[PDB]
Amino acid sequence: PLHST
Amino acid sequence: DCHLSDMLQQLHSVNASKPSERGLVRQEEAEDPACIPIFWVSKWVDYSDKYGLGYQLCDNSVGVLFNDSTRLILYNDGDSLQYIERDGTESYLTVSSHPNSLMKKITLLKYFRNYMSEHLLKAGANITPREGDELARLPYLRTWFRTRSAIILHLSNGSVQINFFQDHTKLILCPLMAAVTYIDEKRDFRTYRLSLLEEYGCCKELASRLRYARTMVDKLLSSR
Repeated sequence: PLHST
Repeated sequence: DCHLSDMLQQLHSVNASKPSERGLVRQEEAEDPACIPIFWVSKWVDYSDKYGLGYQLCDNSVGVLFNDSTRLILYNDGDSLQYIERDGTESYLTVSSHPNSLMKKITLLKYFRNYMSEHLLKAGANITPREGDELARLPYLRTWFRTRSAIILHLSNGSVQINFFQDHTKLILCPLMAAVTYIDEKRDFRTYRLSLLEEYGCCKELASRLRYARTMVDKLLSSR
């Protein structure tokens, strides 16, 4: 994933 | 360093006690609210293809670990900056004083802050951090890496945070308190003293995640 939720 | 070395031993001691193999597991007894973290990573954005890794700490300060190994941190007042150069030189300034050489980095940090603010959920939003010492420093991101299953974040105060991608569970390990905070899939946040988990045990979910955590701290220590 490229960023948090 | 010694923070990581301490954390590896604390983890190894828990894991060697086989805590999910107690006849009676009393996980609840290992809880200690006094140990809840002062700081954790509440949001992050990996733009390391181009700039670096930006993040928000639960106090709403934001920082960036840029591709060039420099670091910039904007305090929660939205003006105060801390800049750390490659050589370790540390400077305190304001966004509002006008440092020409840092304006591109400042606008990059403001971009991350603004992205995370518009789009991302705050991890541990429901939790009040514990009270931190009056003259203590704000931590920065020392190192990070990803595996196929988690992102691992190592803060300068010795904390290690591990976010599991698939089920949104998270650990926050502090070697100073020798404590772990577990955020489960339903966003329940619980903080345990590791030595008490040795005495009382824990569920197979937390146990399994602490074994993974030890493998991650080994990776941290191997990068040195």
